[PDB]
Amino acid sequence: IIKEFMRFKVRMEGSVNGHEFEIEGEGEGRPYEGFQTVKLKVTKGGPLPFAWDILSPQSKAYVKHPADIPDYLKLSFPEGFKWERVMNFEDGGVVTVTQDSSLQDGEFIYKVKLRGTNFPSDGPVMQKKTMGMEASSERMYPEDGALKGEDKLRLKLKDGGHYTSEVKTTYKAKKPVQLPGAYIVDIKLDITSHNEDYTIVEQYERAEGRHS
Repeated sequence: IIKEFMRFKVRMEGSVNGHEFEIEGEGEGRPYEGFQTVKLKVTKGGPLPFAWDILSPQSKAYVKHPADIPDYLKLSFPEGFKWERVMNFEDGGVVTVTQDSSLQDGEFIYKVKLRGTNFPSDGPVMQKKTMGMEASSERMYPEDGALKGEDKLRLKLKDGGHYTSEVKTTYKAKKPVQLPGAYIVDIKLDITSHNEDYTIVEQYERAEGRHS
């Protein structure tokens, strides 16, 4: 069902500090090799009056797993999985995300709903002072019959130093599938291209699981 090459289609409905938008995208990659690319367009409420980098992390079927760590999110398909995310930014900004992943007609289908609130109007998010994020290591652990990740995402500030978020995510297969033990996923998300007002953006992600 999950081929060595897979396309996906994504739709996001979102608001950030009350600004409503829609995003449509098309992605592709090699699920077993742990890389993928995606192209997004802001179809409604563009240009976005806030930093793209808060939306960049909103595709876990494309993580490279060694043979001895069960690839829980791949084993969910074809029915697929849901994920729920809370991002607690250092200046009090909050992002909540829910996501449905499924497999239709040989491609992944992603539906995302996002709410950001409480970003300071003078902060780096509403003032677009971020230039992408550092590589991260998401700590994965099973709990309550689901897979959980925690990370600390480090957004790059133009003038030097970082703007940080605590991120907790829950990934749950729609049908009981084998959960792994606790492990680590090294991730690098790159914005590879964008038009001037970030209404069109291209992103490259690499993700590899490994033991602690």
